[PDB]
Amino acid sequence: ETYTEDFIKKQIEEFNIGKRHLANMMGEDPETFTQEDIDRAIAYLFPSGLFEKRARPVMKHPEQIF
Amino acid sequence: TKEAPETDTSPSLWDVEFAKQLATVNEQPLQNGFEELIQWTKEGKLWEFPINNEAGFDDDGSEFHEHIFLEKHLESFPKQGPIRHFMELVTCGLSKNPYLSVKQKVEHIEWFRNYFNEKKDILKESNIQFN
Amino acid sequence: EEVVIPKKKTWDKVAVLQALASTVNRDTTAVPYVFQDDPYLMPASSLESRSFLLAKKSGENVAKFIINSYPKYFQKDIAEPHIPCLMPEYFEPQIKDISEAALKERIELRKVKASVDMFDQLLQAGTTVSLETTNSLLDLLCYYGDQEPSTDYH
Amino acid sequence: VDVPKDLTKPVVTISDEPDILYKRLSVLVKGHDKAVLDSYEYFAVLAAKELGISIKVHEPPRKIERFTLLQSVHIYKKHRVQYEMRTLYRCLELEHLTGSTADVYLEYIQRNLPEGVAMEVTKTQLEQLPEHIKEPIW
Amino acid sequence: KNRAARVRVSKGDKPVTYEEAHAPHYIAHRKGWLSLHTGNLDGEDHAAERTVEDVFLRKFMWGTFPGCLADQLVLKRRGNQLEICAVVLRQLSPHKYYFLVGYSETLLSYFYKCPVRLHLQTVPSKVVYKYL
Amino acid sequence: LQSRKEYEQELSDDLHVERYRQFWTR
Amino acid sequence: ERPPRRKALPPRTEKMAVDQDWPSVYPVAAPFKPSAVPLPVRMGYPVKKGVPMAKEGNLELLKIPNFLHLTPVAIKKHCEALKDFCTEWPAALDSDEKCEKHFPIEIDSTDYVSSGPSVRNPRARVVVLRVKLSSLNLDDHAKKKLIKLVGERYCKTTDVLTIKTDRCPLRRQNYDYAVYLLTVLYHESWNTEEWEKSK
Amino acid sequence: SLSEYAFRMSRLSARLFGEVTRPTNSKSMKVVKLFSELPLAKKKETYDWYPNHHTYAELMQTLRFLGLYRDEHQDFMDEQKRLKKLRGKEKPKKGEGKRA
Amino acid sequence: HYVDWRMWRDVKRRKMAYEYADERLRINSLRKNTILPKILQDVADEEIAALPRDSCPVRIRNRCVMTSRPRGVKRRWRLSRIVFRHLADHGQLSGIQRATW
Ligand SMILES: [Mg+2]
Ligand SMILES: [Mg+2]
Ligand SMILES: [Mg+2]
Repeated sequence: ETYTEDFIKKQIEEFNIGKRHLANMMGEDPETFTQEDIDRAIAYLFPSGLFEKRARPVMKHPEQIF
Repeated sequence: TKEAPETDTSPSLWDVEFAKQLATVNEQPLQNGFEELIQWTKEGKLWEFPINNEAGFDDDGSEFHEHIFLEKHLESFPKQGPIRHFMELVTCGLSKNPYLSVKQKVEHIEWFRNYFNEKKDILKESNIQFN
Repeated sequence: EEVVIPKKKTWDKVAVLQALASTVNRDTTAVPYVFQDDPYLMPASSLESRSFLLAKKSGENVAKFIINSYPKYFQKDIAEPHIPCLMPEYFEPQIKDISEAALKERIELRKVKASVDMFDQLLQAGTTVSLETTNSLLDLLCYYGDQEPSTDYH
Repeated sequence: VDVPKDLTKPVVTISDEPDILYKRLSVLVKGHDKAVLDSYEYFAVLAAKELGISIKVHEPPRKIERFTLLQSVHIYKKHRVQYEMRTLYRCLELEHLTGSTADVYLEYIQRNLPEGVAMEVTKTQLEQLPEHIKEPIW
Repeated sequence: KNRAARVRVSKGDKPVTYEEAHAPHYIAHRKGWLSLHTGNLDGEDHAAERTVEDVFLRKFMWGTFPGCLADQLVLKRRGNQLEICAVVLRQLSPHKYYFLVGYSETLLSYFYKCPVRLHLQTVPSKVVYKYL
Repeated sequence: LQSRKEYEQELSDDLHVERYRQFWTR
Repeated sequence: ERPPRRKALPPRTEKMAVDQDWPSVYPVAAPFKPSAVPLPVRMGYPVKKGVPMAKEGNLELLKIPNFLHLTPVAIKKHCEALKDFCTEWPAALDSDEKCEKHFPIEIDSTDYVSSGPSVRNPRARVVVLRVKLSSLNLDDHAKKKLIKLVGERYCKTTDVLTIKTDRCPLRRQNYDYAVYLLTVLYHESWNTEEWEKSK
Repeated sequence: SLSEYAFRMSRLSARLFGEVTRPTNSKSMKVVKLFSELPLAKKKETYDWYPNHHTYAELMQTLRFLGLYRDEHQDFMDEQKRLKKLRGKEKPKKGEGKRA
Repeated sequence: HYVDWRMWRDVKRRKMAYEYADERLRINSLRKNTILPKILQDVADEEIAALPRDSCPVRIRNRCVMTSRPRGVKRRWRLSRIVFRHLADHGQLSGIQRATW
């Protein structure tokens, strides 16, 4: 898998769109929503007790993931 | 309107079918997840919450004294002697059994009553009188 | 000192779910809940909307046919409390005697052909027939016009 | 704009029968996953606060059961495979609940109980002395 | 060498899904359980009955959807409810899929005397986690 | 050595049926 | 084939606004549907120089008992409709001591929630009754006799008598038996027998 | 090993709680245990130890004939059985076997 | 349609023992006590021995419900050790995982 700049650009666009949706679910202001709030929302919404933290559901910026 | 309807008389098939047509106009498919569980609970498919482990289970509406106090079923048995002592253990054991209904407990009591009736001759030779 | 205990409130067994359903509204971006919520399985036309429901109802009718055709495989009840609506249905009469009491069983089963034949046999045997039983037979025959009710399969 | 005009609320009838008082409710939930219990704890705590119900939460110590099985289908006794079934706990302590209040809260949380999680509710009921024990009869 | 639920390495052309790739020592670390019920929890009964029902459902859905399933089934139990989640392919026509859903839901509900819901997640092709 | 006493052979009164039968209700 | 192969529609997440009523999307507990969740969530152990698997076709996200149906907005909205279903706790019983003074008898019963077709559970029939002897109309003679009759059912440290009844199949039947035992034990303790003079 | 007061008080407690009143040795107390619990056979574990294999096998056999279930294992044996008939290794008729 | 004849025989043993369980318990109660006369006990001994052999609960053998394996059976799941591992190692048994500590 080779990730071109066009593909990464679309991923960041979806991340920004999804982040506002995530703040809507938690009832928090999207403008003040931070990265730490994303993990707290993800852990509650998708509770995973897998021992390895990398196997748990994750929602980060595409730059940090890819 | 009419003071006393003929509720005792069973309605005819025409009346029953007419009521079905009334439910047809009000019949619509499910709209969300809540409506599915509401329909299932009404139909009895889904459990009724909060959870009751005895839901739908009532052993003939028996009271606690029926299960525990079983001396009323030992009237035919001799009032004294080994038979009364033996049956006292059985009734004490049956009073501690939560897996047997009152009807089932009586069957065990009645079994020994019939068993000793068939074995009266043996009991008589052992200085024991039954009935 | 005396303490006041509030009065107990009673509600129907489905009251809580009806209360919860009030909180949420309909979803504008979704197809009706009866259909699958999958992009490949979501209907894409009003024609598909009718056909998919008919296809789904066809599967239930086929499943209901097998249960009634082979009740022996579905007679083990392990549900507590018992579920009357999840049990095989029996449509054949269970009393073979030629009598008024047995005739009423076929009347309840809406077997117009069986009822009319047995009624004639009962009349030929000379046994009297109750007026209510005769009236009950007329209602079944008049409503269906001496025609068998539609069944799954014969 | 396609919002309902009038909503028919579910019928609730205030009966003349006095209600039942529950002193405490020890809602213990058991599961194989700690994250699920943590998420369920957040749902239960938040539901209790919005209903005006006092709740205290503590985590009972976990229980792990281990058993040993043979590895090879035939012989080879020295080689085994060991499995475990971890049971993780979470206790919810509700206090000063009436019969109706506890009935609604339990139904709301039991229907939303996640799969793979079991619940054990210990209900303490407050009752007065029986009329026969008011005064001796002898 | 351990041989249990371990897909041996091929020449690099064998597609394996996420579940098939991980060895049994990952069922608590990198993959979850394909079935979820309170049978195996401490102080819980009816563990044996749930196991037999799960085995039948996997074999039933395998034959009810021949060549349609793209991954292992997911079984969920919440009280009396029983939910079956499957990932199927987009080859069979939606008319055939809808017929089976209605048939399978009704047949299994009457067989186990409990309400059953079947959820399908179609994919364009079988998802490949890695090539062994 | 066999120990038999007068009070050890006294049957216990069935107070449930006679003395406290009225307590089965309310 | 007159038409081409059937084309799957784009997922409906693209039609969801940022200010949509999310609880309507997940009214009840439902499995994770990638076409219904507008979140770019990834789950799975990534391969070397790889990324976690996408939400589409992800079985791991399907095995998570997700709480998408219990978002904090929905929870606060759900409890608003349930306020009419509850009753106000009496303000007179401010503390536990006030509860003991007016309600000296406590009854313990257990309910079990398990997943399956059968709801029966033998452990639910157990009824436990606890009452302090200080709250009973007991004199010196009856109190001393009551302790001997119950044996270890009475805890001297807490002055609490515990009666456990599980003989009857039903919980309600066991509750009556526990109340019956307390009634009989109290009255029998008061009764003074002639043989008690040999103490 | 008890006084008169203790013995009668203990006997009184047994009557109140429904335990055994008359003096009973250890051997005869088994009768109480026999009827206090279900027999080993009567337990749901014993008589329902196996699933109804008649129900499971015949249902799938019937569903296979109805065409709603595809038994891949059964299709394997049918094909293997068919190839043996071509090869001549067909099942001999009962009674009219190779040995008489 | 059971796994083999040995499993089928066990089902017959379990079915017969369930039918005779109530009758066998009542007769066996007369024997396990010292209250009844020895004459009555001896009659009860012959009566219980006249019951069918397969009705005895001691002849019931716990076998795997999948492969009818006599030994190596976990009673909680009623599966043999080999069958249990096959389901457990694939993640098809809820809450069961490899144990490392
Ligand atoms: Mg090794
Ligand atoms: Mg064979
Ligand atoms: Mg043995």
